[PDB]
Amino acid sequence: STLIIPQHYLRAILKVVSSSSVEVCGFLFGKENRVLKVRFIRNRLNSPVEFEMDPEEMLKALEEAEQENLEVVGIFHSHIACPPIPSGKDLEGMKRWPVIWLIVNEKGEYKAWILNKISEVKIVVE
Amino acid sequence: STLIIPQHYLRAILKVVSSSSVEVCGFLFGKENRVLKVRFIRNRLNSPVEFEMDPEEMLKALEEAEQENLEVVGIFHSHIACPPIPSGKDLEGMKRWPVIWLIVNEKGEYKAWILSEKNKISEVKIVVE
Ligand SMILES: [Cl-]
Ligand SMILES: [Zn+2]
Ligand SMILES: [Zn+2]
Repeated sequence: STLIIPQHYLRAILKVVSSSSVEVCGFLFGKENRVLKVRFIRNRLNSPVEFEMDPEEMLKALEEAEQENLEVVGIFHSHIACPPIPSGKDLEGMKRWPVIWLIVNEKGEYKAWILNKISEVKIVVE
Repeated sequence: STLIIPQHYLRAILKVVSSSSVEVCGFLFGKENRVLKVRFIRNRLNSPVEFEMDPEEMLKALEEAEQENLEVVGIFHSHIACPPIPSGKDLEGMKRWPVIWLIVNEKGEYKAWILSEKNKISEVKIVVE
C-alpha cells in the first residue's frame, strides 16, 4: 500500500496544522491511491486531543466529490505534539471508515495507515 | 464504571511516574471497583513510548494476589508527554484484559478507561478517597 499525494497539498495541510490549537481533519479525494483534491472539514469537537467531522459539512463534501466523480482516497487528521500513529479511538474510526488514514502533526511529521490488521502505508510525495 | 483508588496509592503512582524515564506499568488489585493494592511490574520494553509487562513478574504478581483473596481491578500504566488516553496498542490490550485501564502521565494527569458493551473505549470516573 502506498498513498500518492502532491507536495503542495501535503504542505498546505501541514501549514494549516502548524497554526491550529485543535485537531484538524478532512478528506483526501481522488482515485485509486492518488490524492487529487483536499477538503478540510470542521472538527465539531473543537479539541486538541480528538476530532469528529461536522456531519452537515461532511455530507456536503461527499456530495460535491460525487458530482465530480471523485472517491474518498483517505481521511486526514492531525495530532498536537504526539506522533502520527493511530490512537485507540483512531483505530475505532478506521474500522468505520476503512480507507487510508493520513495522520500529521505540528512538527511536520506524517504517516499513513490502513486496516483486524493495521499496516503502515508508504507516502509517495509528488 | 467507577474506579475508587486511595489517595496515597494514586500519589505514589504519580510520583514514581514523575521520576521515571520509561513508561511504568502494573496491576491494581482489589475487590469490585476498589483498589486495595498496587503492584508495579517491570516494563520489559524499557521504553518511553510503550509498555509490556515482564511475563515472569506478571505471573508471580497474580499468584501473590490470589494468595491474598484479591482480584484484578485494573491495569495501570503511564504515558510520557502525551495525554492519558488509550493508544492503539493499549486498545489491543484492553480487548485481551477487559478490566479498568488507569492511565497517568508525568504532568500528574490521570484518566481511566474500559471497553463498553459494544467494545468501544469509554471513560471511567475516578474517585480518589
Ligand atoms: Cl500487558
Ligand atoms: Zn488521531
Ligand atoms: Zn498507553
